[PDB]
Amino acid sequence: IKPKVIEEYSPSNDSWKSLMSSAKDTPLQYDHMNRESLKKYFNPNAQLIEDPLDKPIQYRVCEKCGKPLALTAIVDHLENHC
Amino acid sequence: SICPHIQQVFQNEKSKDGVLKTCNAARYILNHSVPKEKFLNTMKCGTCHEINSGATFMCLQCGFCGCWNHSHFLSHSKQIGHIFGINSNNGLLFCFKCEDYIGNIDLINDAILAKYWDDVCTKTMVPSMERRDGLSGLINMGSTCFMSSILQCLIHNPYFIRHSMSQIHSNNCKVRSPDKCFSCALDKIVHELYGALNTSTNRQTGFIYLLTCAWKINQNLAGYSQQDAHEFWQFIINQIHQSYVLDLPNNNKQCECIVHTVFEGSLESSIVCPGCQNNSKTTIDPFLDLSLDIKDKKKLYECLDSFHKKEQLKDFNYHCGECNSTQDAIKQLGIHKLPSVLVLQLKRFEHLLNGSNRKLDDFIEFPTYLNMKNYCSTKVPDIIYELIGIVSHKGTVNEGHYIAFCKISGGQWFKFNDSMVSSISQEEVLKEQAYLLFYTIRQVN
Amino acid sequence: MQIFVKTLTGKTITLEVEPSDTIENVKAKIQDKEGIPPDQQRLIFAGKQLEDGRTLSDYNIQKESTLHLVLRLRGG
Amino acid sequence: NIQGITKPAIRRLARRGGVKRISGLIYEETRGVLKVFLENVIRDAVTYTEHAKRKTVTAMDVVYALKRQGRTLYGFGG
Amino acid sequence: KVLRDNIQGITKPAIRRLARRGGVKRISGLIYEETRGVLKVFLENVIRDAVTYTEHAKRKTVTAMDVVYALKRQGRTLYGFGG
Amino acid sequence: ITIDSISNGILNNLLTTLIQDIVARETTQQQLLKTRYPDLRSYYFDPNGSLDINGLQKQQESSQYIHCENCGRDVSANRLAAHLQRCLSR
Amino acid sequence: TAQLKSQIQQYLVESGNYELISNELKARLLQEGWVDKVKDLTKSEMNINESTNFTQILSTVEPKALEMVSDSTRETVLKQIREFLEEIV
Amino acid sequence: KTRKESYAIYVYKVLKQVHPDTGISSKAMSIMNSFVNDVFERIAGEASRLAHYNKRSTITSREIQTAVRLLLPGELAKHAVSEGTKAVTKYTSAK
Amino acid sequence: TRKESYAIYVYKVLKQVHPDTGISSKAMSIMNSFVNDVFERIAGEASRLAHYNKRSTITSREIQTAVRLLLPGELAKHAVSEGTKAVTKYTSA
Amino acid sequence: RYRPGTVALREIRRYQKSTELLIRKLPFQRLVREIAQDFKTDLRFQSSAVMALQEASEAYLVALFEDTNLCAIHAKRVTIMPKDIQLARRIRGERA
Amino acid sequence: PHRYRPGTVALREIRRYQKSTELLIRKLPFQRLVREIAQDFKTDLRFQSSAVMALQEASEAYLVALFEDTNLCAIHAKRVTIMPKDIQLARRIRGER
Amino acid sequence: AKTRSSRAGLQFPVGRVHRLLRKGNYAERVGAGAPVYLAAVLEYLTAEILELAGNAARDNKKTRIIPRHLQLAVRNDEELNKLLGRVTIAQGGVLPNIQSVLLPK
Amino acid sequence: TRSSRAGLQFPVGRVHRLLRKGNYAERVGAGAPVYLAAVLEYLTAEILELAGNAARDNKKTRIIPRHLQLAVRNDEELNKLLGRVTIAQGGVLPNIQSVLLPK
DNA sequence: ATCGATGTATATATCTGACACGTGCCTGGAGACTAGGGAGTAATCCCCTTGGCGGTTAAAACGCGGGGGACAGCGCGTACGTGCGTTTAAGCGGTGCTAGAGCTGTCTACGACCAATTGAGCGGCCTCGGCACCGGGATTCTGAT
DNA sequence: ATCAGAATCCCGGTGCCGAGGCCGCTCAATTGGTCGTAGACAGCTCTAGCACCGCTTAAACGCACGTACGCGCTGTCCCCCGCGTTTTAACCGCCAAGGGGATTACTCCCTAGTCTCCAGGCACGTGTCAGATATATACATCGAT
Ligand SMILES: [Zn+2]
Ligand SMILES: [Zn+2]
Ligand SMILES: [Zn+2]
Ligand SMILES: [Zn+2]
Ligand SMILES: [Zn+2]
Ligand SMILES: [Zn+2]
Ligand SMILES: [Zn+2]
Ligand SMILES: [Zn+2]
Repeated sequence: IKPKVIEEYSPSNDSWKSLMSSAKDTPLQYDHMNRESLKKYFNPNAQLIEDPLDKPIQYRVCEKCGKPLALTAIVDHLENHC
Repeated sequence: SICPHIQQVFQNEKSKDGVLKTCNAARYILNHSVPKEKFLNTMKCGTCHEINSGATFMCLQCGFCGCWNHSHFLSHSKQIGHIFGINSNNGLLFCFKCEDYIGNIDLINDAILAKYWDDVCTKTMVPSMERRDGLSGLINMGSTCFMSSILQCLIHNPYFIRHSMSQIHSNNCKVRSPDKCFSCALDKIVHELYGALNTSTNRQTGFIYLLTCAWKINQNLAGYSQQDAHEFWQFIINQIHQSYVLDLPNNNKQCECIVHTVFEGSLESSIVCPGCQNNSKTTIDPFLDLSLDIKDKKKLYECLDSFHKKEQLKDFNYHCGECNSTQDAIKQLGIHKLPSVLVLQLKRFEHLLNGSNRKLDDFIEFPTYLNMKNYCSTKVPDIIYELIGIVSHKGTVNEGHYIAFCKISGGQWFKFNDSMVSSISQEEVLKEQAYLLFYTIRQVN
Repeated sequence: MQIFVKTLTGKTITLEVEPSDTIENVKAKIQDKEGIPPDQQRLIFAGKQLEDGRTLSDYNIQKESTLHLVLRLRGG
Repeated sequence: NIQGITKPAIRRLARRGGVKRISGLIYEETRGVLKVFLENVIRDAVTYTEHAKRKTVTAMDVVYALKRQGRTLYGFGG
Repeated sequence: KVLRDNIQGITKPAIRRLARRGGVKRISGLIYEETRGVLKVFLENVIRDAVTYTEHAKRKTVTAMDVVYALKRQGRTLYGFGG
Repeated sequence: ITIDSISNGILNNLLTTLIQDIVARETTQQQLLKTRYPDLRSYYFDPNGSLDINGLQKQQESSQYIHCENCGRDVSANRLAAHLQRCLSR
Repeated sequence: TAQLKSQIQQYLVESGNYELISNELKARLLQEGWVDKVKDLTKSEMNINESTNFTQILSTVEPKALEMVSDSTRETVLKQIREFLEEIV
Repeated sequence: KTRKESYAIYVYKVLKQVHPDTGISSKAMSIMNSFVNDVFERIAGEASRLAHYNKRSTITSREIQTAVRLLLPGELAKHAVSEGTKAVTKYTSAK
Repeated sequence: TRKESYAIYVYKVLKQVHPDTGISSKAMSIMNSFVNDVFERIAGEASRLAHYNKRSTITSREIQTAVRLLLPGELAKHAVSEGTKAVTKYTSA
Repeated sequence: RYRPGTVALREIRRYQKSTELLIRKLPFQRLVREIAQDFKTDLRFQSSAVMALQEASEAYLVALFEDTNLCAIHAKRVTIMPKDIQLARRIRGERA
Repeated sequence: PHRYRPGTVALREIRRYQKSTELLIRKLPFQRLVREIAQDFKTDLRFQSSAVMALQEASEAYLVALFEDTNLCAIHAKRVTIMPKDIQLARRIRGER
Repeated sequence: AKTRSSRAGLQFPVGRVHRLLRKGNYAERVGAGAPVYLAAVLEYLTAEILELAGNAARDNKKTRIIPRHLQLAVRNDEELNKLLGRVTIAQGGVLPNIQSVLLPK
Repeated sequence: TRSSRAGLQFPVGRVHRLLRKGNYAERVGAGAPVYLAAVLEYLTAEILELAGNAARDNKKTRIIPRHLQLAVRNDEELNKLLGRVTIAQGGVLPNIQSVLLPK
């Protein structure tokens, strides 16, 4: 082996909880979507959903209005919109 | 049966709140992790430190990670007793003593709303069996065969579903009238197909309001006469942009509506003069769709290559400054920015000398996956699309019928007729005369 | 100024247009070179169909633009 | 005979048309007009019946006679 | 080339002579507009009929037989042009 | 040691990772289907193409009738486009 | 030694080659519908086995999916990673 | 007994399609039958006259369309032509 | 090409009636159009009568009743007399 | 006692609201038979034929009365005259 | 100087125009009006002179009949001068709308 | 006599009338006495019209017949006027009719 | 049958037979009877709609000839088409001139 | 009444272009014989039409009177009739030619005819409820004060 | 402005017969198949519709001046309308009676068809005088005296 990898590149005791501070400042990261190609060939305000056809539509139905509500919009509709 | 090991920990409140708090943080880490440290911290084993040696599971209580191929994380449960591991590839929970994932508990699947979990079980409900996909036809009230086909692809459009189910328009609309705004009428249709009207003439009331609204702006597109389907597409998507600027609280070229943020692209034109090859003045023109000719062609790549094929201007007055001579430059169209969903229109019509027109009934080959690396303006990586919608027309240039073909989650295709909804194989739709195509973003390398 | 219009066969043409002109002017310019009646001609620019009675300067159409000439396909 | 169309019938027919005041010779005028019209229509019907090689005038004969004169009437099996 | 203002081609003395042929002795000054309107309506009707007959014939020239048929259908049969 | 031996292990590491990714997502989706819907049945597939997803033929038109909300009249399906051109223009 | 395979994987992500080899692997398989064929296999497994056991299904599909990877997809990626390993060895 | 034809069933079906809770008498039925027969014979005569003027022994849909356009006023003829074209489309879709 | 008319017959009739009177081309076309119109009217009347009587053929009786219904009293009577005389002269030969 | 003109308008309204036949059937049938006796003797007649004849005659008379009323109104008068009927029949083209 | 009384020249022109049979309306303006009216239904049309002459003859005959009916109505109205209401009544009685 | 027109003693072509009746799609079968009857009726009508036209032309001291003579002849008779009440003749003109009320005293 | 193939109610076979036996031409096209049946169906549907409206305006369930006469005379295009057509038991429109009205 | 003048009817030379007549050739009309299906005729049934009788009742007929409507007669001032100067658009003689009307050779795909059949369309019955009839009260005009 | 007096609409109740559904019925539209030609298509030929100009000229336009009648107003005579009283035959319901319209089966004869052959009528060309055109002359007729 060549020591060039050891010079400047360089069971453990680290934990996955140590990356909590670093996870609170980086934007949404995708699996097979490169971020460099986004600003290079796509629009900055373009909505992106990775593999939308993998699972069916996850939603719930209200009891009073019966509106199909997204998971993130459940609490907002029940307060001042139901 | 339900996993009894995860049911035993459910008996305690603080223990159940503790495991539900860490998975929401664990899933928040995987969504905001750099790919470099992702393999070194979330996909690196603790015993052999092999990268992606099977399913790498992160520990629930500590920072140990073990591989699947050598039972390194399984030994962590056989020695310490941690049988609940989260796979860094999908974020699911696996049980070792049950040898199976936990995919029958909506609590862990909706752990992001665990703080209000007591309310969702009372005021909300799960969708029904027959209305879990919204598969329902639209009764043809006349010559509306072209209208119902355009709405069918928008019903199963994942970008339109997320925008409609989020209640963005309803919470920001000023008039909130279904018989006046197009967005308010579309929300009634998705509520009639995906939900249930409180409390067979069923699942068809919301479609009537769309005819009433369209009659107030343009009575010609009210379905009473046979019209073009592509003209109806650009008509309805423009009114959604007009209703968004109306709901604004108070200058910018690019809009923030659901159409401008999804289907809006930009073209690039170059006029290459053969004098010094320093041309030209770049002009960027946005677009929403692409019209491609199919004359003397058989594949989808052949029609797209002709669009990117260079052409020489023969009726263009030109005066260059590089070579300083009147020359016939070369015109070339390039793609500057690609939209998330690419729609392609095929000109299945030709012009004759006597003024009449003829429909092009030549079959055009098209694959389920389309690579767009050979049509970029400014090497390039691999960019792949996926076909999700096919609109087929059968008839003449002034008389025919429209039948749409759309695919839903799971890779299952369907035949979307006026009042006949039925399944169909994947190889059958690849042989029909496709008039409109729908390609969404899948993967960028 | 001069702009570009894509025909049905994929070939592009050039027409001398002024910003103060309306769409009724270019509908005649395409006719004297092709003979296609203007009622069947559909002019699409930036995904928006050009309406009658409006100039090109209102649609933010600039110099050396590219238009799209397509026809109708009725059904029902 | 021709006096079957009395004064009150003509007065009612004029009231239906909107006439407010009637003269004294209008009765004889409408009598003559109706006589001429009935003569023409009956001549047409009799010609049709004689060509039909029958002795009884039917409703179809009157319908054809009215259609010939540009007076097509609906409601009699025409 | 588009035509315009040809409706005024029917001058006052033309309508005057047309009324003299019919036996009119005294004419008012408000008859010309009504005559022009009636003539325009009649011409529009007969021209629509003739254009329809010509379009059904898949031709681009209006002959005399089409005008004769259009006049015959409107109860205005005219002799002196064959058919 | 050889070069080709280690490359096979590297490829085998990425192969099992993507294989285990696909099957893990399919087993959980099916697990939720039968749990939430114990009487769930698949859509009917017609090899001839004469039945819908429920195994029924296309109903005749206009055998059905729609109740209008503007005038309260029970107008047929095919005549609905002609009715809306006169009730709404009042 | 056991630390040999760790160093090659350590430098591979540091040099940035580890992400691209994963991108081209998913690219060629998705362009030929290989992901679709393996998804047809798993849904058929639940029909014959009538079980949702992960280890029971994975013991069947994982050895089976190995041979359906065509030699055209294999010979290209191995040829490309040899250009990447010999950069340091 | 003579098996004569009529149009009561079709007129009643159309009436029930456009007005479910509405009856009709026999006099109105006879009037509608006579009107239908008159329109039919008028359109047939116009088609025959056009066929004889054009020296053609075939009656296609173009002759019928031109006849209904000539016989009916503008908007009514346009609506009838649209209905006829829709019916022809529905007939040519299947077989 | 060829084109049929009734110019020579009307000319012969005029010479048998007025042997010293000419005729212009416009009057000839007017007479031709009049004869064609009368022929069409009589043929249509005969067809309507045959369809009303449910007959597949047309005899002299249909033409007789048609000219009776079309022409006024004296004219129709004279035409019927002339037609009967012509039919008798043709049958005797 | 009512003033002249009110009963006339009342009868006009009552006869415009009604649709029955203002002429009795037996004298009309007798007149029709007497007229038809001249053309041919020993002729039978159906009831529907007489009804259609009466309907057509009443419609024609109503139309002629309406035209006469219009002519008399244009003539700056209120009472109809036989000259109005003559002018109406002349303009209609029926009269020679 | 000599001066005729009103009404003599009118009767003289009436007799002159009732004796002759020539076309009172000239060719070019009527032809241009017919072409302008026909331009609205379909553009790029050609017409024969015989059709234009037949249309002119028919229009002149119709106008002569209308003027005769208007004169009859004006005479019945105890007047001599014709008015637009006379033409309106003539078209109402004729059944023209 | 070889021609059917000479056997009946007429001037109009019986064969042409028979061919026009058989080709005019008026009926299925055609009789034998109908063409002779129609030819005789047409001959009588044309003879009457030509008599009136010759009288009108002799009243004007002219050798030939103009459409004005035909117009005068049709407008002078009553039966022909009633038969051709809706027929317009080109270059025919109007009748020399002047009302009595318009004439001066 | 054939009427179901076009989605109509009028019989196509009877119309085709009437066109064959009508002696209007030598041969009859295939698309002409469907077009004629569609036109006739639209016409009778319009007439029946107007008659039902006129009957609902008078609070009745069965259509009388008076309703038909009123519906025909109230329309402009139908009045222009059926100008020379009379209806038995039809009646006249309730029209009163302005000059005949009192002070 | 008489006189002037003004457009109108009529005689006469004459030039010409539309009308009358000779000629050739082609195809639709004339001769002759046959099959076969529509039509005239003998016979029979019944129901659809015609004729007569009893009553009673709304419509028809005749007379009073009267007031509003039809009609004769005068004022007038404005819109139409008539004539003359101005010119402007209408009308005749050719000018070039090309897009569209018209005739011809060629292939075929759409329409007519035919055998079986069966089910959608037609004749007969039947009950009822939407409609016809009637009595009573409230409602809405209308004329004299 | 007010109010007594008829006219008329609406409500409630009672009664009835035509229509929508029904059952049995049967015959013409439907299906599969074949053979035939009117019509779509492409190609070539020719011809008159149209812009063009140039020149000539009668009719359209505007302006002055005069006049007579459509309308308004007044007044003056009279004749249909409203109402009351007397007459009457239309209609209703019923009962006789017959003969002409509708239906079925028989024969039979005439005409659509096919093959063959010829001259009547078509365009084409050419000669020719009836009437339009222009000039001059006699005159019926209309306005002011
Ligand atoms: Zn809610
Ligand atoms: Zn642990
Ligand atoms: Zn490991
Ligand atoms: Zn377990
Ligand atoms: Zn809204
Ligand atoms: Zn926008
Ligand atoms: Zn250069
Ligand atoms: Zn409504």
